[PDB]
Amino acid sequence: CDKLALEKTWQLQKNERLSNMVVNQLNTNGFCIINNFLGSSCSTEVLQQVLNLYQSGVFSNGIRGDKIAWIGGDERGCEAIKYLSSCVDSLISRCNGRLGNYMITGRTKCMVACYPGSGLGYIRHIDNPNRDGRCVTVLYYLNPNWNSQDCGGQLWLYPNNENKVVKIDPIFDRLLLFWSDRRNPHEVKPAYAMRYAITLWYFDEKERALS
Ligand SMILES: [Mn+2]
Repeated sequence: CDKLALEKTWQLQKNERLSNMVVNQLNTNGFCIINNFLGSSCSTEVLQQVLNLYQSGVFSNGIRGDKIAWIGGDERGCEAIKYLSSCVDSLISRCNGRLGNYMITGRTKCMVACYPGSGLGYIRHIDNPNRDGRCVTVLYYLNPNWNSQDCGGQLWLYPNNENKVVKIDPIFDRLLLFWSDRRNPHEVKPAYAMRYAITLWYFDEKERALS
């Protein structure tokens, strides 16, 4: 994994396809899935670093059954997490100006999360119900060979809070983006194996000022 500075022309063109897809799918449907976002070698390095963090005891309790650690990217042993964040930042930067009226110039740290099996999940909720500044939620999933029929842990998304449910498996190297506000209630269904993911929330500068 070459942890983005000197990408090839073919990679730039792929990256433009990705951002155009994100813009069109967020604006049209309120969410967007990208399969195989980083590739297996780089995704494996992200997962290895997440497990090392988890084994070191730095996670803390996150209604919700997750354990979390906030990673800015400059921590020892987190260079692959930093690389992930740089890739998502570049993706969002290519979309800014095209995502609603939002002015996206910043984000949270990476929220590394584990639902440690045991039937744990997160009930239906809205990430940003109260104008807290967060406009786009980004999930990066890290679970190899995950069969949700056995492992549970699907994300159930309710676009536009209507009757339709979208059931999303938390599969390795999958990126998911969705509007953080009341347009996208969602729930993490109970997990029966250790379930790992990283979340980044991107801010709308004008709303984030409020808090
Ligand atoms: Mn959520």
